[PDB]
Amino acid sequence: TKRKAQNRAAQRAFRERRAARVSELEDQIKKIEDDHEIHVATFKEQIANLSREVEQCRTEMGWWR
Amino acid sequence: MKEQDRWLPIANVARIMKLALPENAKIAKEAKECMQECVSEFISFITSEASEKCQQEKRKTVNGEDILFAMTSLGFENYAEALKIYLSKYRE
Amino acid sequence: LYVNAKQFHRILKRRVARQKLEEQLRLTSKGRKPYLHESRHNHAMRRPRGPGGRFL
Amino acid sequence: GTWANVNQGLQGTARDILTTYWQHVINHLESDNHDYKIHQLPLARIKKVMKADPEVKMISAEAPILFAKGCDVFITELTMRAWIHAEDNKRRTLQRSDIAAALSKSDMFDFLIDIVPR
Amino acid sequence: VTSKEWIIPPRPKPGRKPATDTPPTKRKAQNRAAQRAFRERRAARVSELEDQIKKIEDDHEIHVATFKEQIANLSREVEQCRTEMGWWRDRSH
DNA sequence: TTATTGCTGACAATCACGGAGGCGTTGATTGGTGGAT
DNA sequence: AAATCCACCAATCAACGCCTCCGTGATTGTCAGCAAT
Ligand SMILES: [Cl-]
Repeated sequence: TKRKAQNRAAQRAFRERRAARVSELEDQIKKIEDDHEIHVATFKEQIANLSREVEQCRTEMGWWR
Repeated sequence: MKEQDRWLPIANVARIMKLALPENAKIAKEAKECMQECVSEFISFITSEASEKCQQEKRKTVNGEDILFAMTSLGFENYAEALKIYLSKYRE
Repeated sequence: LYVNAKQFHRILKRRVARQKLEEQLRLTSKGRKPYLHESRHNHAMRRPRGPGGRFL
Repeated sequence: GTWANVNQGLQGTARDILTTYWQHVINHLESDNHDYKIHQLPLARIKKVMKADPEVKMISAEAPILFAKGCDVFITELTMRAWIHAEDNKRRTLQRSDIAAALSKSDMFDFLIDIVPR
Repeated sequence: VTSKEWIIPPRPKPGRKPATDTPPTKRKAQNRAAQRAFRERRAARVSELEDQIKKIEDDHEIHVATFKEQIANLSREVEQCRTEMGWWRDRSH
């Protein structure tokens, strides 16, 4: 019948909606992982810049000592 | 869509107010109309937050949990935790 | 004078929606009408009144 | 703050009155069997108010039912809050100003600022 | 105020009625069971990936909190070392 | 090949829910007078 | 003195609630192949 065909195309659309989302999630994990890999390298440099800033001030204090 | 679809019936809101107060008290036509606008906004305010969250998850339907979540997001905890009780007795 | 930071976002989102919908309604006037429906406004006058304005 | 919003901007006897209402609202919701057909505010109009936003498309049967109860309480809470101002200024007539006064008390009614700026 | 800890039960899951009738032949029993495992296994992985999303989301938030703590401490160390050095300097003079 | 279980589509069958579309039937809408505040 | 304005009434009819048909999802079942072991 015509109703039966309305189910086929509706499921073919449902199966495409799952195929898109599983690909979308797999891509979203790769994006997040790259963004997160940038943030962890950013802070490590900021820690090193602050750590280096201490060594300057700390070696200056020992100079008076 | 009609013009007054954005509001609720004045008589209904006015009836709820009458009950909230003692029998000797009276309410101003101005106040009735004010309350009407406030309670009508209360719905539209919450619904807008629930809707924008729905359009992130890509869900066309708006269910009770989206309303309860929208209320705790906008700082209506007492309302959200109170209507959890009404939804939980409905769902079963 | 500080407004709730939780609500703030939505108050702005609504302020837009209130304005756009009001322009679509073309009800630039904030004033409410004296009555709504003709037939009920007509019937309100039709009905038999009393000495104190009460309907019979 | 789950029960922080119950008593905001209120002091002394005013808090106690509102708290007793919420505890009654809870008790009625917890115990009494609810006819989900019976409502003060009609469900049709609550759905229309919601659907007035073109952003909204489809709505569940639940959301209107939750708003109906959620509104009946919301009104009753404000109307009571507002009565304290009238009773404080020796008035037996609730005025737009008496509501406006109650709304300012709590930072919960910050969304209504556009509705009654006063 | 006082209120019991209520729990929202989940809305009834849509779908076809799960066949209660046992299959009469082992060849169709091993088939449905293996196809039940096909739908069980695939539908679970998309939920496990939504969990994998939150695992990285939460394992990064605690890392962010730890790095934003570690720099604030090493930010005070500089300001401490800066003024303390100031005190030893002008006392030498 | 033959023997054996998994997996893999592809279509079909239930089941739930949301809408819109009439069709009963209800209760919201509405204004003048008194007299308080 | 000044003013306003809200509670009284309940009868028509807009519209509220309700059921049916139509449309779109979900979830499951099964037949007929593949796919390694
Ligand atoms: Cl009820």
